[PDB]
Parts: sequence; C-alpha cells; structure tokens
Amino acid sequence: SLSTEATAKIVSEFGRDANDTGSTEVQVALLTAQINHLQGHFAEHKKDHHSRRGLLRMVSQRRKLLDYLKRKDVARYTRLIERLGLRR
Amino acid sequence: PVIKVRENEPFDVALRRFKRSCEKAGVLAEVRRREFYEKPTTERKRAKASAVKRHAKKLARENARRTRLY
Amino acid sequence: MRHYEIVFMVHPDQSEQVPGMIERYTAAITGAEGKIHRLEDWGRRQLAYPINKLHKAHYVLMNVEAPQEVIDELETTFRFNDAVIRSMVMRTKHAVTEASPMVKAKDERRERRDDFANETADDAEAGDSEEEEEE
Amino acid sequence: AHIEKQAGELQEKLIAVNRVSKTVKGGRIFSFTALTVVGDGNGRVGFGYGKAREVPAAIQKAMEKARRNMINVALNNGTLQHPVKGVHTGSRVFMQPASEGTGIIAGGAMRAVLEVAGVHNVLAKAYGSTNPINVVRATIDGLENMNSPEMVAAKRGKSVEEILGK
Amino acid sequence: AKAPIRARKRVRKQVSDGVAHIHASFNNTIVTITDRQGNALGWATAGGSGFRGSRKSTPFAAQVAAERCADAVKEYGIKNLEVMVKGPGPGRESTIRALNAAGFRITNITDVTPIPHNGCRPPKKRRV
Amino acid sequence: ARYFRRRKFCRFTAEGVQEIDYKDIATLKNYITESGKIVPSRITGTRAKYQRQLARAIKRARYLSLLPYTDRHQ
RNA sequence: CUUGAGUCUCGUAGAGGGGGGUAGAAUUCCAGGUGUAGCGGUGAAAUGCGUAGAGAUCUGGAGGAAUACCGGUGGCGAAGGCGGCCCCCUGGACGAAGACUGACGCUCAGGUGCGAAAGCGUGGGGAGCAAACAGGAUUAGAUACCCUGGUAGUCCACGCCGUAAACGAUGUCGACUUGGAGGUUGUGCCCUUGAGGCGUGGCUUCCGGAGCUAACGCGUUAAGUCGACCGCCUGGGGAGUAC
RNA sequence: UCGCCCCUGAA
Repeated sequence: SLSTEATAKIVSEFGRDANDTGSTEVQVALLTAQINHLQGHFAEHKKDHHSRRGLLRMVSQRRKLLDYLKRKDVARYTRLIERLGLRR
Repeated sequence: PVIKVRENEPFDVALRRFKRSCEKAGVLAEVRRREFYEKPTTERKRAKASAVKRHAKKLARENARRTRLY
Repeated sequence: MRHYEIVFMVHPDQSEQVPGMIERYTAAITGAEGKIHRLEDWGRRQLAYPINKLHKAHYVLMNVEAPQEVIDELETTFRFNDAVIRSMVMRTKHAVTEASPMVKAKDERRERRDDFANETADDAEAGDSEEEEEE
Repeated sequence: AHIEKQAGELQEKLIAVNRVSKTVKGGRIFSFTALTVVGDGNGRVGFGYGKAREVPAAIQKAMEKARRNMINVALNNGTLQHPVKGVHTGSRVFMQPASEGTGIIAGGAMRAVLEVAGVHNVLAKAYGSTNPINVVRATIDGLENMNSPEMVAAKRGKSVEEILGK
Repeated sequence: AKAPIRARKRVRKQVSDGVAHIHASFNNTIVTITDRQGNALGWATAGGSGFRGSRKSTPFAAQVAAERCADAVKEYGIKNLEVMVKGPGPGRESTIRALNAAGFRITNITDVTPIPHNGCRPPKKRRV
Repeated sequence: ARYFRRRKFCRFTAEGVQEIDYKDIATLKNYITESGKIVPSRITGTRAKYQRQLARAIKRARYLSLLPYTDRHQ
C-alpha cells in the first residue's frame, strides 16, 4: 500500500514541477516505491498468488512508461533512473 | 422437526408440523448422502427459473381465460 | 492511527475490577498519541449460552484511537488473562461512540430505563474522564 | 404467387424426383416427392414439393406449387446481369455473369434452373457436399437477388435531388 | 398389538416430570422416558415390540413402543413430558399422541436434535 | 419545497433500514429465527443490501453470546 | 492533440489473496451416573455390537475435522478457485466531480508465472468418511453396486508433478447493431414530501427481434456485423499410442 | 422399488 502522504512527497520530488497530478516521471516513481516494500510482503509469505500477480503488473507498467521516456527525451530517462532503484 | 419454543396448553394433537417448517427442510436427510458442489446449486436455479417463467405464463393464460372450455 | 473499538468480556464477579483495568489500558493509549473518545459498558447481561461456563458474563466496550503498537499489547493481556473471557475489537468507520445500537443501550441506562443495571451507566462517565475508581 | 405456366410460351421442366419415407405405426410409407420448374425462357420460375402415392401426381402438385413460388427476374442478353456469390442452405452457391459464346456449364440442378430462367450463357459453380436438392436454392442466390443497370443508376440520381432541396 | 410389558423396581426416583425422548429413525423408533434429573426410568423400542424391516419406523410401530415405554415409567408416577423429537423418519407425532392418550400430557416441546455443521462426513448409503 | 435533499422513510414491512447496523442484543433479535437460526431473505422479502448489513451485526453479537447459537444442546 | 491508454483525488461494495487469533453446534474417544435385553441394518436378511451392562439418555473431560442456518442464476478473482466470527498485511474492480500525462497502445511463437482433484517426497496430525482389505448379502457366478467393519488416503506444513467435460465444449483485444422484464452495485436529479418517481454508469440472469446457422439455437455479455494478432483442424479406426 | 443378462440377415 501507498499512503496519500507518501504519494504527495513523490509528486513534489518527481515531475516537471510539484502537484503534477500524474506525469510520466511521477507515474513510474509511485510504482517503484510500492514494489520495493512489497518485496518484503512476499518475504513474510510463500505463495500469495493474487497479490503476487498485482506486483507483476506494477513492474510491467513501470517499464512501459520508461520505454516511452527514452523515446521522448533521453536526458529525462537517464535522470529518472539515477533517482530510482529499479531500472531493469 | 420441532423447535425449542414450547406448547404448554392441553393438546393431543398440536401444531408442530409448521415447527417442522421452522427446522427440517431435508437438513436431516442430507446426513446419509454425499453430493458435489454442482448438484444442489443447479437445483436452486430451477426455483428461480420457476419465478421468471411465472410472469411469462400469465400472458399465455390470459388468452385461455377469455374463452370457456373448462 | 485509526479508530479501534475493543469489546471484551470480563468475569462477572470481577466486574468491580473493570474501572482499574480500563484505566491501565486507556492511559497507555493516550500516551502513545491516541485519544479516548468515550468509555462505554454493557454490564453483566445474562449469556445466551456458556462461554467458559458461567450463567452471566460482564461486557464492556471502548472507543479509542490508537496506533497498532498498543493494540498489540492490549490483545496480549486478554489472551493471557483468564479473568478476561472472550475478546473482540472493531475498527475504522469513523467512531461508533454516538448514534449506534451500542449507544442506544447506554442512553436507556442514564434515563433509568436500564438495559442492564444502574451501576453500568456510571462506569461509562468515569472512563471518559480517566479518573476511574473501582466499583 | 402468380402463374409461370402460360399458354404459347410455357417451358415445363423438372429438377428432382425421388421418394422419401415416414415410418408409420404399421410398416413404412413412401411419399412421391419431386422438384419442378416451369419457365417461359424469359424468367418466371419457381419450385414445389408434391406428396403423392404415385410419380405422375408428384409432378402435378409440384408444378401447381411452382406457380405459387414464382420469383420474377428481368435481364438483358442471354446471361445474368450481376454476380451473386451468396449461400443459402449448406450447399454453397456461386454465380458469375459470362459473355455469350459459352454454355451453361453445370451438370447439377443449375443446368436446368439456369435454362428456364432465360439464361444459358451464365457460368456458375458450387462447392460443398453434393446434393441437387439445395443447388435449387440458386433461385434465392442469383435470380431473386440481382442488380440491373437502371437500379444502380437511380442510386446516382436520388442523391442529386437532395442537394437541390436543401 | 404384540408389544411386551415392562416394570421397574424403584419408586423413589420420581420428580413428577421427565423428558420424553423420541428418536424417529427411518429404520426404527426408540422412545425412552428419562427423569427430569437426567437419569433413566424406562425405555422401549420398535424392534423389542417385535417389528422388523422398515415397519419398525411406521406410525403403528411407534405407538406400540411409546406404550411399552409407558409401562416402564408408570410405577414412578410421571405425568409431564418434555418432548424431544429428533430424527427424520416417521413416528414423530405417533409417539406424542400415544403418550397423551396414556395418562400423560405435554408440557414442553423442545428441540434436541443433531444438526451437523459438517464436522463429520456423510456415508453414501444405498445406490441400488 | 425543493432541494431538501433526502427522503423521510427507509422503512417498509419487508425491506430493511439503511446506514447503520451494529451489535446490540435488543435490536437484532427481531430479525432472526427463534431457534438461533438466521432468517432466509426469500421469506422476509428483504433485498441483498439489507440482508448483508444485518448479517454482519447478527453474527458478531451472536459470538459474544447475546444471541443464541446453542438450541440443539441448550 | 485527446477521443485510446495511464496516473492523481474522493468515496463504494465484495466468500479477492496470504498470515495469526477466537466461538459454538455435530460426530468420536475416554471417564462417571441411570436403566435392561436388546441394538444396528435391510427390499428381506446376515456379519458386527450387548448382561464383562450395550443402545438410548444424562454429567465431566479431551481431540480431530468442518463451520448448520446464513444463501440467492447473490458477490469477488485472470483462470483454477474462494463461505462461522475477529485482527493484521495486501491485490483487483467500479463510480463521482474535476485535474494531469499525451498513443506512452493492442496482440503475441518463444520465454516466464499462476494449476481443482488425485498422485509423489519430507515432517506433523488422525474424528468421520473411504480406494485397498475382511466377513455378510444379492446373483447361476458377484473379486461389485447393497450391508457391517476398515487401512492407505482425505487434513496441516513445505517442496514437486502440472493434468481435468481446466466448460460458456464459445482465444484475447478493440469497434459497432432492435428492444423488454428481472437481479446486483455506484452516482445525479424530483412537493426526493412515496421503502420510492425520473435518469445515467459498472456488473448479472431470463426472454426475444433482425441477422446468422445444416438445425438446435446464439441473439448488444453473439454463434449478429467488422478489423488486429495469435493458437488449432484438414476422413475414421490405428493412437493421444509407438519412436 | 421387487436384483433380472441373452437374441445372424436382405420385405
């Protein structure tokens, strides 16, 4: 889960400005933040099939957006990667 | 076939066959038989098949009701 | 954090302990960035069927906001208290402090149309203060 | 419908003829059934299924009913004016127009049905299971369904009037 | 009919009340009158009346058994019933009615009947 | 007048109430079978939404031993 | 650029998933009490169980498995599938105003993940039911259906195998095309003065028009009318077998 | 509810 508080932090950091309200940068960012601590939600459980499926979709989505980002502005794509931990 | 509610008045025959309908419905007759999940659920969909068809029957019936043939 | 609403069943002859027991709990809650909305009760109503024997059981309620950290320790107590019988807790949905069926029972007691006992009404008022005294 | 067997120009013809059966309570009966068409060499063609205890009255009754299932067709030349590749029933039907200097080229039902209907330079084809009985459904798929030059021409003429009206 | 008689050696266990247990089984009928102290006074059943087959569950078979049982509790002095009808088969008012007509009356209709929440698994039984 | 923005009823003789259902011995006992069973919805005439709301309350209160669930051994 | 797609905000409902607690009913065992010659089963029977005191019935204790009703073409999930109650962690769906991103999309051989039930390995657990098995019965025979017992197993943990009439026998996505009634869930409006009256979305049944089909029927949730991509079929038996 | 099988071919 991602709190509305944690949301607003990410919105302020990433994107062109603050209060972007969902821009390519912020979109990828939000996903990343979730995924990182939902690694630990499957380190406390074995199989948890529905929730696991959910995680996979977020990973996929994050990559999709990134793919458009390298085709929009290389500089932007490179920058975002450095600030994030997921980039595979 | 009965409920915990009591009848305290003089009787030889009392109402206890609608205390049957406040308990039994085949729920003491399912203790000697095993079924799949498929079996009883399909039967429930024949008692709502009854209810949708009930409306449809009335249109057909109305034509018969006009004429006398009984 | 969020609302919580600990309802539990005390022993019916250890009902005099209740105010003190509550006090120990409530104090810790407040100190942990919680708040006591109101303490409520439901007295020694006659049980429908035996839970841990008995012919009646004490009931009590709580409306509290507290972080999960304290709700942990509270649950631990009950599940290792043999005076405490069953236990339950509900949460969120604003607060059921006012305008719910649990509250409706309480309102009758104050007016003296009691759902259960004159004594039970007094305890709710005491808990809200947090200046409780044993019955 | 209306008569397709008309004095001084009638062109009686037959298609199928066979027996069919029902299994009765006792033994089994035979019903003498058959398909026919009467033309005129100018279109006006139909079909009928008689029921009889004899072959003559099977064809009698089928030519009665032929007149009661007449379809109109109108054309120029010795060939159909429009291709219809439509399919009715499980017998697949195809039908091209073709220039004069070629036969009917068909051994099926659509040899004879495409003769009586004022055409004889048409080229046709069929795919799927062999069954003359529903090759006869090229009444639907070519004679009944058609286009003609003055049909298509009044599409082009209808539109012009609307622009003027506004 | 053909049901045996019964009698008991005690007349000191009375409380003037006793549970009328009835088990109306599809293959038998048991009628047992236990005291209201929860200790047996009498008992009787259809097979001991002499019935066999699926005519041990019949209305007739249930009556005979209810009256065999009556002989086994009369000497204590009991005149109230706390009817506990159970089981799915017939004999479920056959027994009641017979008791009434035998110098007893009903006072309570109670339900003590096994109702499972499927903590055991049913057998298949008959399939011919 | 206009724009008063709610109804004055939510009660019926076969359709339940809305917006609050909660545990408490009194209220619940009217909407359950006398044998400690819960009512069927096809008799009462309640719609799904009413039934779901009531169900929740019932069961909680029941396992706090306010509503019976021992009647086969009571 | 915003109509496709996606995000943000605010709510909405649900047996969605995983984990941990908790209640009672029922069966069973064990213990005690009461009472006596039957019990049980069946179409009849018999095996089995009872004076060493059963069956039933009552009281106490213990354990395993499952949660009566609830409950419904009711709901949720991608599918398989998922039901007492509570907490924790967590996923998906939908609607409402707006706000933003700006084709970022669609599908997909390979590849990767998820798999009912049975099965297998390893360790726990064992009430009931039940392959196997043993008596009895029915039958000419009855290695069965039927009856009385009953072992593996079913159950829990972990891993593995990956199948199913894995079904809507209906690939997935997008786009369209008469309608009617019911069910279910949001939300706007209307002396809301009516639990509702009128809308408009999401999901779900039944009916049925056109059209389609060889027919049965499908029928706006298509088997209708189109496109995109993938998968498969190409006579049956041989054989989902051989190599 | 009382088990219960078996039957070369063209009119």
